[PDB]
Amino acid sequence: DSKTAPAFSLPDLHGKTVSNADLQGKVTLINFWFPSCPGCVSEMPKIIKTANDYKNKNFQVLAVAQPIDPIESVRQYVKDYGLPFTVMYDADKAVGQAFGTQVYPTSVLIGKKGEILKTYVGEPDFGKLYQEIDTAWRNSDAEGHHHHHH
Repeated sequence: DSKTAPAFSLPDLHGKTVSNADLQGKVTLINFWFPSCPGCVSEMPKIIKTANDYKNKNFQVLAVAQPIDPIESVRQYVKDYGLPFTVMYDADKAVGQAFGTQVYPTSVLIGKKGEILKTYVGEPDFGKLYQEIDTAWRNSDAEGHHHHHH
């Protein structure tokens, strides 16, 4: 739930539970947002293509909407604009509180090991974001003690 991915099992808006085991092998962009977020102008079309493109690679995007707009209003966004990425509703805000963000919007980059790497706040620089996501590819192990057995 927090950074370095402590034990978490969170059911998304579809009712299915995502957990630590799912992060192992996939790189994940978890952004904390809300339907009425000004950052959606940048993030939304950006994330549509991002989650669609890297879907067939090994990358996944998880959009976490916290209690600013109603939970259904979040679903309105996901249903209407056909969001190809999984969205959650941080009702208790504990998952967002675990990461320690508080300021929104914010895109968090999760490595393939579970380290929880990068935190973009406000406007995520697309150029360095894509190159950094590519760096997430390039980063083969992310330190396995030079003898990967996990």
